[PDB]
Amino acid sequence: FIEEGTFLFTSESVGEGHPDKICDQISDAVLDAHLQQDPDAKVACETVAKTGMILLAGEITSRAAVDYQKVVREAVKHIGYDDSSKGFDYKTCNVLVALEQQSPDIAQGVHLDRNEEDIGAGDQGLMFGYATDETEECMPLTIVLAHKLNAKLAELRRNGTLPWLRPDSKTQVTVQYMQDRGAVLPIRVHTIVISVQHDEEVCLDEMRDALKEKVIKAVVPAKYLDEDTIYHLQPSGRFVIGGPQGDAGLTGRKIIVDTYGGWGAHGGGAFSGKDYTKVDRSAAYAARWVAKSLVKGGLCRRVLVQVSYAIGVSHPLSISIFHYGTSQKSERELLEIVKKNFDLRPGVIVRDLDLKKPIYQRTAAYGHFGRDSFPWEVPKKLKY
Amino acid sequence: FIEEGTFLFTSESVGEGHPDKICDQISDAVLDAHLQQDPDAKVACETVAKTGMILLAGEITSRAAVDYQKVVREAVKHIGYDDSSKGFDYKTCNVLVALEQQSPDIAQGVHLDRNEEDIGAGDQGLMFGYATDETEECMPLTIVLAHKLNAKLAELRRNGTLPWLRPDSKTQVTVQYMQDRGAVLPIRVHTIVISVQHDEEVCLDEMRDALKEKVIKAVVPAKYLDEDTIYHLQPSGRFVIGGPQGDAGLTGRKIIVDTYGGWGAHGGGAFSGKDYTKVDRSAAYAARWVAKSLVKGGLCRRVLVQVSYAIGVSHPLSISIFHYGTSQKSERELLEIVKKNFDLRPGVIVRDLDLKKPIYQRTAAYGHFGRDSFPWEVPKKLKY
Ligand SMILES: Cn1cc2cc(-n3cc4cnc(NCC(F)(F)F)nc4c(-c4ccc(Cl)cc4)c3=O)ccc2n1
Ligand SMILES: Cn1cc2cc(-n3cc4cnc(NCC(F)(F)F)nc4c(-c4ccc(Cl)cc4)c3=O)ccc2n1
Ligand SMILES: C[S@@+](CC[C@H](N)C(=O)[O-])C[C@H]1O[C@@H](n2cnc3c(N)ncnc32)[C@H](O)[C@@H]1O
Ligand SMILES: C[S@@+](CC[C@H](N)C(=O)[O-])C[C@H]1O[C@@H](n2cnc3c(N)ncnc32)[C@H](O)[C@@H]1O
Ligand SMILES: [Cl-]
Ligand SMILES: [Cl-]
Repeated sequence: FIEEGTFLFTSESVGEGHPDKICDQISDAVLDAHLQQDPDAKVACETVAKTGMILLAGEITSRAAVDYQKVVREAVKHIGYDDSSKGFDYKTCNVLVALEQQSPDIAQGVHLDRNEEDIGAGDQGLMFGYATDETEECMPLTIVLAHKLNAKLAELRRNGTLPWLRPDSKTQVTVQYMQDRGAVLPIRVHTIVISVQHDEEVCLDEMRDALKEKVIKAVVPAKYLDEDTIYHLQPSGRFVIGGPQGDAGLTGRKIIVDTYGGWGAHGGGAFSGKDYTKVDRSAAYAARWVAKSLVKGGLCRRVLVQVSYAIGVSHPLSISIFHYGTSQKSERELLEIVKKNFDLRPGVIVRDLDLKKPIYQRTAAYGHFGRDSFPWEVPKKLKY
Repeated sequence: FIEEGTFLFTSESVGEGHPDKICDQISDAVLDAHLQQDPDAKVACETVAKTGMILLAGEITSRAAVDYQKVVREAVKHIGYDDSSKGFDYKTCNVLVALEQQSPDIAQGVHLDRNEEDIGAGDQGLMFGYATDETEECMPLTIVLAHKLNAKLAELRRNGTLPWLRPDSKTQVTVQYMQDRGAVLPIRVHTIVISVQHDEEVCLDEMRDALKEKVIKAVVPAKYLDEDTIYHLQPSGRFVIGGPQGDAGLTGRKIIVDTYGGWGAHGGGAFSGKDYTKVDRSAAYAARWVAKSLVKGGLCRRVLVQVSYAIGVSHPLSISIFHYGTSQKSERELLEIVKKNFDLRPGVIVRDLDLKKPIYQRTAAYGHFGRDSFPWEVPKKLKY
């Protein structure tokens, strides 16, 4: 039963060994390796994963000397794919590279002979930032719980207490919310899905019991779970084949997992493998920073920000703020506050958010937002 | 100046030769080729494009005998990449294939020994459908105009009137809207961006003049354009290198272009290269069908629908309808109407929307929604 004024919302997350997420992490390991040697590296590194194969494809212009074999294989090792029995092995997989320089036509139109603050956007596009006061970290509970379920699986795999676990996993959480003057209040968890790759020996009942008792109960507060919560645990019945062997991975195929779990809005751009001149990442990070600053500044409880760019043009084409009815300020007033406090040119975002720093591999699993006090998660004190 | 009660929104689109879109079209050409011979083919075909290369990667179990070289090259020919001078040539590129059977573990958990109507979802995930009465086709004007600008470029390339054009293009449209009791009314076009690949001989002024006079004016009604509309036409200054040579392409990297241009919501799943058992596509198509049926049925002016699944489970885990204040019915009443009129199991969607038919390549440019009276665009007459 859904009481009037309440509603359901669902988000998902995936683990570090999910094949798409493998690709995001490798793309960002490559980015970080370049940035460690050349803070101004121009990087657009896609990764593709299938059985036995990591392929890097894209465009990099950089003064760095990067050992792609080592970078790729160390990222896969970190994830946990270290033996043919698990379906993938960093020691013995194929690493292919189809990397060229950045197009000179892009370079000339974006950054050649431009003052850093006045570099053009590296592409056109639209980006959104979102924040919600329903959790301290200003993220939707649906996505936070989904991420934490995957993190718990990785924790119990790595600590050896559930040694039948393997790195590829997916989770999904449906929460019922109460409307509260434009904001939302979580009531209960309606449905949880967990699927995780596993060894050939463990049986379904052992896995389902462990997923409930050692994963869900260790993550989701009991106050949100009741006798009617629906659990779909290993619903396919068998998930021995996994990782890239089970399903091809590509960079930028988990963009909703990377952001807000379907809340807010999304402009379509992927984050991983891209340096700060690619506004798909830098402007989305800055828009998150704006949104979170508006909420933590007490101006909104819930807020969406849209920005957009034209390739070669530094300033956003427009900015808009939607507060869901949760501000006493008007949309015009909030925009004025944002314009007075933020400069969303990529060549200024880079300074404010320290986006030449090689921290990107850390962003590439468990969402880019709501964790670890990255610069875009530290609210700006607003003057108005 | 933005009057209170009005706001800006931006969407983008890309052309048929945009490298990500090339990949979507190839993935769906492969799907269609399989379905022409085996309506029950299980297809999960990713495409990757870089200079000189189309790679197919993924999982296909099918009784069809498909000539991947021919299918790929004919799709690239159709797009218009037919000479080294354009950066890519269907006759002479490399076509690599890394395709395996569908994982038997997925097959057993999804469809093996299951009645078709009771096939499980091919994955977990969340999907949204959206419709808006602001255009006859029930799509956001921002995205419709952006698509039409790309289509116009392709038209003028193919008819030889702008022979300097090449297949890779991007467009972006910002519209100012009036709020209208939860619905939206377009007022004016605020900013247009167009970038299109071009030959080495044509100059920037000739291109910018043509883009305004022969493309924008031929697409965007004059009533929406005024002396303050901002035009960013060839803003990078030079776009001779393009297609995969300029920028790697991957399937499923234009998911917001494929859907609502940022309006509504998105669950993250990509459409192209996937048969109907992959709910990322079938359930999103069905959710669009539901949303459009609610609007065309006079129950809403604007509506968002969320559904979600667990792998192996046929019925959606939940359904929710949000009408933005544009229905006299409650959310409970709309849900009741939807449940009485629709069955969102994938093995029923396939019948209602005829999803074994090989029409998918046609969906893979210019958006999956709002055009050509595909089955999900033909509203269902609702009984209640
Ligand atoms: C006074 N008040 C009214 C309110 C209405 C509020 N609300 C109620 C909703 C009810 N159902 C659904 N269903 C899910 C759907 F099917 F749409 F996808 N979504 C809602 C959303 C919502 C819409 C789009 C997105 Cl991306 C995220 C959430 C919402 O914001 C919340 C607080 C309120 N306070
Ligand atoms: C009485 N009434 C009130 C209304 C408010 C309405 N509205 C006003 C908006 C104002 N600004 C923005 N800015 C863009 C942003 F920055 F948020 F991304 N978005 C709005 C949206 C909107 C929110 C999320 C999404 Cl995906 C798409 C559109 C909206 O729905 C529309 C009709 C109304 N009628
Ligand atoms: C279900 S697969 C997508 C469909 C697949 N490409 C096919 O050929 O049917 C998407 C993700 O689900 C997970 N997955 C893979 N095998 C699975 C299985 N046997 N059971 C449950 N989930 C699985 C992995 O995380 C994988 O990346
Ligand atoms: C700008 S590229 C993304 C960045 C690129 N990977 C890099 O290395 O900087 C994204 C898309 O923009 C378009 N594009 C490519 N070259 C361009 C140019 N010189 N000017 C404008 N747009 C261009 C193509 O549609 C391409 O797929
Ligand atoms: Cl997936
Ligand atoms: Cl792009």
